[PDB]
This record gives sequence, C-alpha cells and structure tokens, in this order.
Amino acid sequence: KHKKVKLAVLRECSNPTCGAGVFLANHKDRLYCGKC
Amino acid sequence: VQTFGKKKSATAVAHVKAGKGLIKVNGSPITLVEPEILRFKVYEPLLLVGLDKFSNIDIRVRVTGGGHVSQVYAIRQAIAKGLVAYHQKYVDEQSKNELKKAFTSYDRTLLIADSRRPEPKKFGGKGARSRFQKSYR
Amino acid sequence: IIKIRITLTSTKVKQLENVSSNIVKNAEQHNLVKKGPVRLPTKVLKISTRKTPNGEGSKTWETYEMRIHKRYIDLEAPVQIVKRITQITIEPGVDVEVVV
Amino acid sequence: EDRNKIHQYLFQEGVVVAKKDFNQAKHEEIDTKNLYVIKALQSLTSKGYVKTQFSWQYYYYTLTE
Amino acid sequence: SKKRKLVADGVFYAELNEFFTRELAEEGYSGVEVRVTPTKTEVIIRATRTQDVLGENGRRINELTLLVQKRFKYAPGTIVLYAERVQDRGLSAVAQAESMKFKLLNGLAIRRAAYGVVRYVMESGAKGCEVVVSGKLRAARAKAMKFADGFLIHSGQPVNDFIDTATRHVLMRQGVLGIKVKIMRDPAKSRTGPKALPDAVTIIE
Amino acid sequence: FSHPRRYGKGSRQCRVCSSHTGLIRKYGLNICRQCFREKANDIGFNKFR
Amino acid sequence: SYRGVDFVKLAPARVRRRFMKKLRAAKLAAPENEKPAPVRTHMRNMIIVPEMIGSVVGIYNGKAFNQVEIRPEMLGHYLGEFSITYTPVRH
RNA sequence: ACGGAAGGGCACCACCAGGAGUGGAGCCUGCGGCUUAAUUUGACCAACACGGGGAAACUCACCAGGUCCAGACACAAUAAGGAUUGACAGAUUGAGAGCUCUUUCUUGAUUUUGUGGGUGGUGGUGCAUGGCCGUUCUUAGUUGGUGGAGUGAUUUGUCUGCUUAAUUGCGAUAACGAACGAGACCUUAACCUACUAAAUAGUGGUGCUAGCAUUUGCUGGUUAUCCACUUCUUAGAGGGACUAUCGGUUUCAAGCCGAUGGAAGUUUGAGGCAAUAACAGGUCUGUGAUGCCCUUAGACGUUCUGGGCCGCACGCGCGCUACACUGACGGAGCCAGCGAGUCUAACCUUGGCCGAGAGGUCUUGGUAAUCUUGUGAAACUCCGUCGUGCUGGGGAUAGAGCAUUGUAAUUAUUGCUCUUCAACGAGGAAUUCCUAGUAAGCGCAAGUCAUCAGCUUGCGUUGAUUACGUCCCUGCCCUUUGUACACACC
Ligand SMILES: [Mg+2]
Ligand SMILES: [Mg+2]
Ligand SMILES: [Mg+2]
Ligand SMILES: [Mg+2]
Ligand SMILES: [Zn+2]
Ligand SMILES: [Zn+2]
Repeated sequence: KHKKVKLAVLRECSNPTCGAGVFLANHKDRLYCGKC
Repeated sequence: VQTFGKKKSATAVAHVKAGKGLIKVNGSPITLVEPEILRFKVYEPLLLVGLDKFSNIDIRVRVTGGGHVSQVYAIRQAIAKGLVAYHQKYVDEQSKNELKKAFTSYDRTLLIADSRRPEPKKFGGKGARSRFQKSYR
Repeated sequence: IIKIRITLTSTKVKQLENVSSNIVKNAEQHNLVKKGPVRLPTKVLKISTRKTPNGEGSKTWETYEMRIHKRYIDLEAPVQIVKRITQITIEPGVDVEVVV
Repeated sequence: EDRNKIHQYLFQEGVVVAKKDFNQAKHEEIDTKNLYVIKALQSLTSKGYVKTQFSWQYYYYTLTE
Repeated sequence: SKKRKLVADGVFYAELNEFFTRELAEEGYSGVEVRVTPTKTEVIIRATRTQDVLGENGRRINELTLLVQKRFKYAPGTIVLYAERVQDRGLSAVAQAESMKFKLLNGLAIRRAAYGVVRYVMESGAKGCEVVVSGKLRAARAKAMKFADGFLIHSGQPVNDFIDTATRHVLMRQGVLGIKVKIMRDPAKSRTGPKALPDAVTIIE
Repeated sequence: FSHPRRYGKGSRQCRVCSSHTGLIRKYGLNICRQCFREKANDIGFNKFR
Repeated sequence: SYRGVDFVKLAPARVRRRFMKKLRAAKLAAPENEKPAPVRTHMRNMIIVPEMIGSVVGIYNGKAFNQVEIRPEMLGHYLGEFSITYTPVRH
C-alpha cells in the first residue's frame, strides 16, 4: 500500500557521479541522499 | 606348457616346465594351499596318476578371481590340465591318454571346467528366482 | 616424424571398426610402424528405472544400455601423414582424439 | 536503456535464447536481468515482430518482418 | 570424461530433435543427423520439403543456425546447418504423423485422414502401415480407432530393424487426440542392415 | 527473494520438464525418470536384456 | 552454573561447531525488579549463550509465539527446545 | 461368461517332497486410525521400502504468518514542467524488509487506475482425455480374402487322435491359400592351445637387482630396463549344437526315452521384444500433453521465515536384528564380481603425518582396462577365550562426551567412545517364495545422495535338502455339455 504522495512542484555530497540533482533530505543529521 | 582352470570366476594359470618336481600354487608349496580341509582336493590330481612320479616336471600356478573353494578347484583343475598338456606335447599321446583315463574316470572337474555360472538376478525379488514376500490384505 | 596415438570412441561398432581398419590400411599402405588397435572394453552405461510414470502396478523395472566401445592405435608418421590421417576418418558417430 | 539493450541485441544479432530462470541475475550474452529479457520479448510477442518457442525451457525468440 | 561426454552428445541430439520437431512441424521435419567434424559440427535437417527450412535465400536456415549456436554455446562458424529432402518421404513415420496431425487440426474427418496416410504409406513401397487415433473421436467416451493395411510385425529385433513409429498429440476443442503411425518398410529395399525377415528362407536351384 | 538452493532436490531439476522429483543424475543426464523413458532412444540408451 | 563456571570453548561439540542484539535494548529499556519485555523471534536454531540470561523471548513454533524466560540452566540448548511445535496427543 | 459338470492338457504368483521362512519379539519403513494449526496427497491378486516417496531448508503440494507480479497486449484518465520506481535512519516486523508509517529525497512515460483480454496454478475432474504403465494373460491365443453352412446373430477355416513350451507340428479335413502372436530374432553366460592385436591386459629369457640357499636353484624387485609370445585378460571377424551318433519306443509320423561323444543336449542357461480384444485399473502430483470447471493481486501464481509431512490408546503389510556352541568374542589367515568418479572444480581418493575412534591435515593418481582398486568385501578358514546360565546370546531404550555434512542437526541427520543392557528361550490360527550354481546365508557397487539404508536395481562369495510328479487346493488353456447369467455367479 505504497501511495507515493504526489510530492508537488519544487545540496552536494561525495560520490561525484551525482549531477547536481542529489539534494539531501533534512530531517535531522540526515547526510544521506536519495541516490544512496 | 601353459594351462588354466576355472570353477566360477577364479582362474588359475599353471606353467608346467622341465624341472625337478616343484609344485607351487601362489609362490608357496602345494602343502600350503590353506583351506586346511580341501588341501586334498589339490593333491588329488597328483595322488591319482603317480605319487611322486616326477623328477622331470615343475608346476607353478597363479590363481585369482573367485573365492577360496573356487580357487582350490581352479588350481586342482589347472595342474591336471597342465600335466595332460605336457604329456601330450612332449612325452607321448599314449601316456597322455592313459592318465587322462584316470583323471576322467575319477573326474571332479579335473579336466573339464564346470559350466555352472551365476544366473542373473531379476527384479521383483532378491536372487534369480526367489521373489519378494507377497501379501493380499 | 612424431609419435602419435589415435583414440576412437563410439557406440556404433560397425563405424568404429570401419574407421580402425581405415587407419590400419593407411598405415600399412605407407609401411609405417604401429602398435595394433587395442580394444578398450565396452563400457555398458546401464540405467535402471521404473516403467510406470506413477506408483501403481507390479513393480516392473527396466534397464537401458549404452555401449561405449573404445579403440586406440599409436604409430609414427610425419606431420603430413598425421594431418591426412586425422582428416581421412570423419565417419559419423566415432569420436577421434589424436595425441602426440 | 533497460529495454534498449534488449532491443539492440535482438536486432543486431537477429535471434535470442533465454533460459527459463526468472531469478538468474545475468543473461548469458545480454547484460541485463534474465527476467527483463523474458518480459521484453514477451512484450515483443504476437503483438508484433517476434516468434517464440519453448523447447526445454529456453525461449527461442526470432524476429519477423 | 568420455562416458559423460557421449551421454551429453545423446542429450544434445535429443534437444536438437525436439527443438526441430517443435519449430519445423509445418516444414515436414523428419529427423536430424549430427556429424561432428574436427573443423565444425554439421546438423542436417531431413525434411520432406526443404525450401521452407531454407526460407528467403537461407534466411530461415541462418536464423535456425544462429538459435542453435546461441543456445548450445558454440563458436560463430563452429556449427552449421543443412537441409535434405527425404528420399521416399512416404516411409517416414514422423512425417506421416505430422501430416495427419495437421489435417486433423485444420479440420478433416478422422477416418479420412487415417486412411489417406495409410494409402500414401502403402503406395510408397511400404509392406504395412497402422494408424491409431485414440481419444474423444466422438462426444465423451474417447474410443480408439485402428486403420491398418498390409502386414505388420510386433515382436523381436526386426521391430527395431524395420519398423518406424511416431506419436503426436493433436489439440482440438475437446481434449487431446493421440495419433500413432507405424510403418513397416520393405526389408528387400533396406539398403542397410539385414535385407530379409529372420524366418525368410530364399532357395536357389 | 531467494534462499540457498546449492544442494538437495531444489538445487537441480529435469532439463526437459523442470521437475524436482524422480530425477536421473547418472552420467549427468539430469533428466526426469519419465522424460528419460520418453526420449531414451534419442540419447542412445537401448534395451537388450 | 555451567561446566566449571566467549563462553563457547567450554561447551559441547555442536555449539562450538556452529561457531538478537535488541535483547539488551529490551533489557535495559525497562525498570528493574521485573522481567524484560518479550522479544519475539522465529530463530528456533539459536543457541542460548550466557548473555541472554534473564530475558523473555517469544519463540515461534509455527504459530502463537510461546513465552519463555531464559534461565541459567538453559545454556547450551536450542531456543526451539522450549517452544513445542505440536500439541500433545492424549492417547 | 459361469458351473459344488464331464473330458484332455498345464502352473512352486498351485499343491505334492522339502528348504528358507513370514505371522510371535525389539527396531526400521509404508498404510489405516487417532491426534493436530497442519499432521499434504494418490493408491485398498493387479494398494500398504509403491508414486523411483531414504521430506531439517528446498523438494511441498499442508499449516501460522510476511513480500512481489514474473496481470502480455488493446482502449481511456492519471500524464509529456512528473504516470510511476527506489530509498538509508528510526516506529512496525522473525527479518539488516522501506511491508506500512515518522520523512523528504531519488528516478523517469519503462508504469498506475478502470476495461476487456491474457498468464500462472503439485487447484478439481484419470468417470472428459493423450501418452505411458499395470493387469486380464505367461498363457497360446487372434484375424480377415475367396469358398462352404446358416432367414440370422454367427459358424467353418482356427479340427478327431497323437505330439510340443507353444494354434509347435504330424496329420485329418468344406475348405484353400494367408496375416499377427509362438517360434524365428536380438542381448547376455558358458568353449575356441583356431585368426587379428595389445607399459591402459598379461606371461616368460635376458639385463639391474635385496634375501635364503651357493653347482646355481626358490621367492621376491626393477611403471620408459632388455627381447619374444598371446595360455590367462580384452574385443573384433568367425567357428561351434543341429537334440549329433547309436539303440529303444513310436498307430505310417511329428516326437519321446536312455547311453556315448561334446564346453554346452531343459527351447543349452537368463533375459529383451512380444498379438487381437479389453479395464471406466493407475497416473491431470513427470511433462511448456491437455479439454472443461475454479482461482488469478488479502492469489489456489510465486517467493521468504517458522512449523508439519516423523506427531501415538491401537490394528495391518514389506523388512532389519536375534533368540546362540553348526555360536559370540579376540587375534591370525586375506578370496570376488557388477560398477562410479572433478576442468569451472571440488568427484573417487592412494601415500605420509596426527588422533583411541569417528575424523583431521599435507600431498598424490585418475576425465579412467592407466588411479582410487587386486575395491586385502562379508559369510568363510585357523588358533585361542568363553561353557550353557537371558551368559561373554540379543542390542532395544536412555545418559554423557567427541566429530562429520549442511545457512541451519532442537523432534536426537549420521559416525565415534564409555555407560544403561528391554523384549526375545525358535513364535497360535494362518501364510509367502522357491527346482541348481537355484534356495538359503554373505557382503559389495549403483540409484536416490550436501548428510542419511534396515529400500531397491544389479553383482559376485559360500552353496543344500527335496521333486523330475499331479490336478487334491488355488487358478489357467482347449473341447463337450447345461443355464432362467450378459452389470455375465460378487
Ligand atoms: Mg519371441
Ligand atoms: Mg472360430
Ligand atoms: Mg510419509
Ligand atoms: Mg450367489
Ligand atoms: Zn550519489
Ligand atoms: Zn522430466
């Protein structure tokens, strides 16, 4: 029952393969991106 | 000069050559055949024809392939066939026939190999003819 | 000239013997020295199975057989004869391995 | 790319053979999941351009006109 | 090893035979001959008509070769296919079974098809044919019909020597139909192996 | 989505029908005992005795 | 106690041939003078070592997790030995 | 078809003469029953060590739970500045599972939602089917063409007699000439001082060469050390038996009975193959064989964890081990055959070393007539201890420890050591198999197999007694006969 809330209309880290589209999610001390 | 004897699967190859009465079965003397009860089965092809009878022939056997009793019978047939073959090849046909007479008249498969072989086993029961125990209810 | 050994393996006895006689004939026609074709005994690849595809009926068993006969023939020949003898025996059904 | 590799192999080579192992991670020739290959040619089935035969769980696919 | 190698060669032959039975059914496929040569392995497809197996100037035979090589992990060029028209294809039990199955599938009376294949086999030199159609030949009782012409032996080595049998499953709207085709070729026109029945004695004066 | 299948009846299957039971693994056939009966003549196994 | 007294070198053959971290987080995250909150598990093949002593484990025997307190005499035994997988038959 | 009808023949799935037993004991295994969450299920001579069914996971089909779509393809609405995909960290969960949530990142028309329409199903139906197998039926039986007999179903051919294992033949003859089955055939096991050919088989004469004995012998060694050969071995092409010869008996013959010769005289022994008709025999759980029905996204698909299939008042079938001295136990002697084995890799393992053992470790040979392996098997033989007592017979049950296989041994996988040492004193009524290298005893290899034999398929070792008949029992084949049977005496 994964709904994927629409996530309506809208940093940087290591592993430079991320092409400036790897904005991290800031909940608390969350240094981990969507890719990894 | 070279002869062989078989009973079921044991083959005994005997070499009969010119020598002085030396009877070996596996490198040991014929007094050492070691069934300890069928040792006279291997003496039988000697005591029938002539007890010593021999300062002229040497018999050296080698037997493999069967069991204790089968090997005993194989060597006892092999040395008899070797003596018959030696007398036919070297000494004379008259003597060969004359001691073949004693061997075959007392025959315990001394000269003719026994044709009895293990009959193949069939499914549905252990052994060639014995069947598994049948039940009805 | 080189030492060679030809190993022939097959289930078809007639094809195997035909190829072996062809090799022997091609050796004797050039008067080479060869150790005669030695017949490695038939491996009977027996397989026993149950006739029924289920578990009903009299327990009838069934044996299938696959007879693998082998021959080996080693001789001496130059590279030309070696290549022509490996390229003369392509009878269908016989596996041929030539070793130096 | 996921279907692009499969289509490229299918066209360039001409045919495809896929063992019926829906959990084999690496197809023998195509660098893709075996399940991906099987489902891609299943999409490419009688909807158009491919004929498939099974023949002991090996999924022989061939291209059509 | 060698025992495993020969067993695997037989398994490979069975794989090829069933693959071509499934693929070349419409082509009148009869049987593969596998001939391993030091340079290459050649598989000859024996078919009644060997133009559809070739296709458009070798398109179909080329794609079959590519499929076989890709499946059996051969090297490009190492395996090659061929295709041979079967001589007197009325004596091939597999071919006759395939033809009768095709007739029953496209729609035709069971008796008509069975007697057609029987007549064709008998007129193409055979000393006997038997077509057995088992299954729901009518509504729900699934009887078995036999259609035989000429002679037919059942017991012994001559059954392996000269008897050809083929079994096919026909898929119509009510169950499966089992077709069995048995052809006894004339031993006189054998061209290989024994040329007469074991009990046949021919005397000359 | 997978647990080890390196041995036992789940490691191998019939090369023809993919069945895990009644498998013949002698000489590496890996063929079910029924499929082997169906296509034993093709492999080269015959009945003589 | 145990045979004289990790703690596997003084143990039988099977346990040394074989050689839940939340058990401690359920141990200390509760007031003392009572038993820890149960920790449920399917791993009946887990050996009880002298570190899970005093805890409460719900062992799965196929259904209806069975509540067992770990005692010092249970050491060297499998976790499944205390969760019976069948019902007594009463014959 | 059947008959407690008659004639003839037959069969150790019948008996007679007997052997080994089974039924009694403990245990193993399958079945029923009971129980259970589930104890998956099919099968009741021709089910019950059967489904190659020796299930820890898998297998699995059952149960308690948790994921995923591996729902092709066609149409619309979500959507071409986002339909959807995935997510680390915590709640939830056995689960380090993004299952769902706290949560905001990530990817990109690859999929989501309705609609059809597919796909999968060890779901159901074997009483809708194919195929296969089993059985009727181990027997000798079955069929048409033309002719003959019948109004006809049908019949004759296909049979009085004799003979054969045989509808095998001699014959007879409203049948004649044919087909299938039987036989013939093929495989194998017997022999062949005949041919071909062999450091992948072997044997001798010289070499090299340890021992014992010294007129030169005996047994040993010499896997690239010499030559010769093929008796043993191997396997190709063949030979050989055809009841030969000789007697007797045979209605005229088919045949039969003895003896000799022969390797072999019973179809030479054993198989494989094996007709026409059938069964509502079994198998939809072998199959990507399958019709129909059911199910198909909280799945009856598939996968993951755990459990079960093994669970125990009881009954039954196949078996293993015994009840002992024709023995147990210790040494010592030290004889097979059929087979299998790893190049993407861990298989068969020799040898050395360590360990009481199981086993561990370091190498080695072998893809194999080459090495494991001469598979130095067991029963057996010899010499000793035991001394007839539940004994030193028997080894169930149980406790403790040591290992091995496996991701995982708990409900002990198995092996090993010590200890406990049950029933069982030859088994009721009943009942099975078997005629010569057979019964029986004995072990071995293969199959299943990661591990697990008390199972099976084969193999060889030791090797009887009894019979060479009969139709009494149980059945079978042919004929005659009776029937009020035809689902055919259930
Ligand atoms: Mg016959
Ligand atoms: Mg009649
Ligand atoms: Mg069971
Ligand atoms: Mg009555
Ligand atoms: Zn990144
Ligand atoms: Zn199969």
